[PDB]
Amino acid sequence: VSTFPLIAARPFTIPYLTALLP
Amino acid sequence: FESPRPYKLTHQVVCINNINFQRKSVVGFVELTIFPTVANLNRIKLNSKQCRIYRVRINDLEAAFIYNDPTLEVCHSESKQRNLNYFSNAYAAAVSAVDPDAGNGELCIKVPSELWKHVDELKVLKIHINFSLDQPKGGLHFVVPSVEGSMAERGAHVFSCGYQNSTRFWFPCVDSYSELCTWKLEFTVDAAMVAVSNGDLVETVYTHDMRKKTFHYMLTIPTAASNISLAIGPFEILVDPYMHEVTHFCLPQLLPLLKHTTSYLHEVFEFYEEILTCRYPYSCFKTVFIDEAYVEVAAYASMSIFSTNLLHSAMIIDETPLTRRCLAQSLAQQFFGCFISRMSWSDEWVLKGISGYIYGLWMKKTFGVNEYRHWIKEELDKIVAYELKTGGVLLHPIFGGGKEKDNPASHLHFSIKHPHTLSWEYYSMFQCKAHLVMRLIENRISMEFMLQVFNKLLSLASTASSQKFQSHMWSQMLVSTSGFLKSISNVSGKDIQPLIKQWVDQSGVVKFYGSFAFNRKRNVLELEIKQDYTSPGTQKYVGPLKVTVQELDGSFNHTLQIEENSLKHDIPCHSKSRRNKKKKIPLMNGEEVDMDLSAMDADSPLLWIRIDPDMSVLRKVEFEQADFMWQYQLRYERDVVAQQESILALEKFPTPASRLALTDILEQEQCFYRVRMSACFCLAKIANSMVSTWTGPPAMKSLFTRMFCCKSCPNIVKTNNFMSFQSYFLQKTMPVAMALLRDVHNLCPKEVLTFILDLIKYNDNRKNKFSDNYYRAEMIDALANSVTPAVSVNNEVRTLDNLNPDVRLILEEITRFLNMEKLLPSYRHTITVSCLRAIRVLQKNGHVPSDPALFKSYAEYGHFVDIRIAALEAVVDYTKVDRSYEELQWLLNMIQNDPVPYVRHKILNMLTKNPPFTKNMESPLCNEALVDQLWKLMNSGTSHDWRLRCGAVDLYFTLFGLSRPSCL
Repeated sequence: VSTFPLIAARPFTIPYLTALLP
Repeated sequence: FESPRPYKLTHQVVCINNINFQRKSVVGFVELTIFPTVANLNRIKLNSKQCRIYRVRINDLEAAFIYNDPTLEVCHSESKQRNLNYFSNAYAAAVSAVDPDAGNGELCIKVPSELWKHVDELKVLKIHINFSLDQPKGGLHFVVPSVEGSMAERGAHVFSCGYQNSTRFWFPCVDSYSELCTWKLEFTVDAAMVAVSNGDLVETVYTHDMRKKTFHYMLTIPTAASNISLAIGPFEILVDPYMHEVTHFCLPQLLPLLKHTTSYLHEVFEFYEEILTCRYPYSCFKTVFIDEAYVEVAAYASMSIFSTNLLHSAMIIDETPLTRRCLAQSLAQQFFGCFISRMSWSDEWVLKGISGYIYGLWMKKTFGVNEYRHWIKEELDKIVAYELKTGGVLLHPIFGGGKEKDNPASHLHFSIKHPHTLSWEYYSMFQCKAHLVMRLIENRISMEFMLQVFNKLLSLASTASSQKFQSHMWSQMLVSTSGFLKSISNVSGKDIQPLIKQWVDQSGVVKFYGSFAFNRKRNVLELEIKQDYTSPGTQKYVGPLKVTVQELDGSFNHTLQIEENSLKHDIPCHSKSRRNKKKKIPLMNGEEVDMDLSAMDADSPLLWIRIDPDMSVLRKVEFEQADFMWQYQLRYERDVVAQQESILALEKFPTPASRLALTDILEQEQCFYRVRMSACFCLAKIANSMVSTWTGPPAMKSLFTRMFCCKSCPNIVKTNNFMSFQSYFLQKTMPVAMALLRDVHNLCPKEVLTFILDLIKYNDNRKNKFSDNYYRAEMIDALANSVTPAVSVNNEVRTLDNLNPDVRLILEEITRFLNMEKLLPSYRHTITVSCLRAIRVLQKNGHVPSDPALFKSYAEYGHFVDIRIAALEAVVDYTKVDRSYEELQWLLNMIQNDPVPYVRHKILNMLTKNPPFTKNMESPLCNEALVDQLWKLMNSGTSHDWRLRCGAVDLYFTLFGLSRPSCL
């Protein structure tokens, strides 16, 4: 929790509308 | 000439009704228009899978019904012969029997004696079949956002992905290729959800006036069954403005991206009819984008249906090739998935030949004739690498007919009559050899004659199309290998049947020991070099060709070759190039300007060896020159081919600092992009050879100095360094090779480390209009190429130092970018992908411990493909080196169980490229039960698609190929 607390994965419903959105 | 297939066919009608999103099924009736060939044609066979028929009928007569699935397992489930060879042969014979290209049975409705006497009277019938696709478990796709309440209405789509003959898996037909028919197609659609298939919008108003709509697509143009596919749900954009009928379909909130994406298409159609001298031989062209692909390319009749990864919406520069690159394939194969058509699987190669070659011709006259040649070199890279991994990629006309084999290329599996035996490695290299054999047909025959041939092809085809069905006189659109060859020789009869029997019919790559000798080294013998070759395992002996040599400032000397290859040969000699302080430039190549006496120039009137710089013969050339000649070729040559091959040859051995000098000199001009990328990797290798010979500086910092002035750049280059795409790729590449620069004390790239961290600091605002994305990605990969294997001397894996020291800084940066792309996300989580590769390489040096649960949490369902695909590559190497049995079991269970095809494709592909459990090295004990489950997954659970069990065939190729697995 101190040095590197990476956010875990969300995984959500619709990936393409998110990852292909300027 | 003709088909050995009876019962000629004219027309067919589909009618999809009651398409479900909840129990997720489809019902429909088909009708077929048949002219039978001979009487007693009783057990009429069609073919499909995963199709519960509801009823069959011929003219209000439900006749008989036969329904087998030998595409499933062995007739005994415990046939203990659990090796390759029996399974390969048995499966080959099995699915050959599944094919109706013989008297066979999958759907043999028997004709009753009433209707048999009608056959004796009239061989004209109609066939009406009610049937229902279930949840499609290997034929179709119901892409569903996991909401199911309301967004199942707006947010889902439905289509058919599949391979060549997957029309079987969608609705019952023939051996689906090579049956010329025409179709009327009835589509029960939502009023919003638009369905797109072949043919034309022939009958649609607000249809049936009740709650929904219903579409009539009629394809009048006579085609075959493996072109038909229906994508249901997207949104219309005509992206017409230049050619008025170009039709595009994409999911909502994706639309203006097409407004950038789709254009340049008009230029492509302009190019293709500059080739073919026709029009786009159709009504319209239809294009569907989709979040999935069984295959990224996929191209059907008047319609290409492929992924929503290729939008490249106006700011995303690195898909400047790729998008229209793949669009090129989705037009060219279109035409030859249109009209020219294989008479058998063993007849195809001309198809993919001419299609891929045509879009190679596109790649000439669209961008980068030097990148065109670069692309050809990568083709040879793929082909040489694969047929030295494996056996040949052969283009049969020849059968093993009569239960015969005749297969030296059965190094794994069957090929002769069948698509569905092959690997994607094999099928890819099939297409690659297709490109290069059409280049050989350039090499014997005029491009103008190629235009002549193809125009004659399409003239005869388009003539033979679009008529009243000339009875018995119609199959001219099967334009396969033999008559095509005949038409070639009719245009110009040359000795191209030797070209066939060399390259079409001897699948062998040819290395070359053309051994450099040096006559006129003030020698009595004059300018001589010996020809040599022998290297079996996979060899081939090609004789009579020629040889291309550059003199000092003089003739491109070209010299014949022979078979019986213990040969010595001469050169059409240069002049006495003497007093060359005075002979400064006697015309090297045009008005090129160069002077060096730096080489061994007492008696060296030679400059460069070459065999066939236009890359005729499939080659892997091995020889030796003076290193001066290689470096001076890198001072200039008019071939990217020559430049990167001297890049490789000087990546092997040398380290003078003059090498470094000429490398950097090569990097700073207008020469070529990717030349400079491999030149960076040259500097990487050679400065890694500078441990005791650190003569030059800490390299390449001076290259960022002397090449990059923002505002004269007072010691650090920062800002806005784009719109000049030489510099774009070059800045994208160089710090990776800088992160390679290591000299053996602790390999110590500390200056480079801190420098790259500073590069990551100084990134730009929206002054760069270009989405500063991949630059981040490869700076991250440079950090991934800061491979430090040797910190943990004894046990330092386990939070001990909070492991130290620069590794932690790299961890800080990658942690930042992972959470930024969790927040920003910029374009496909491409940064996240490079990060995941970096984190695995950190596990491969034992700094963050070898634990998969991160990557496991990125192999999950609801992420992007590319994330998921890189996580699977990672966890595959995890199960390679680490011996995790359990996650392997998980992996195979997910190979069984997930909806996405392309992950199964790539799991099995790079699982086989990067295997654990490697054959005859069996420490992790596959013999226990893993062979059992693997044999099961070859048999069971894999009738979804062909290529999944083709990959399982590849698994048993690699893991314990040609034998018992040492179980019993």
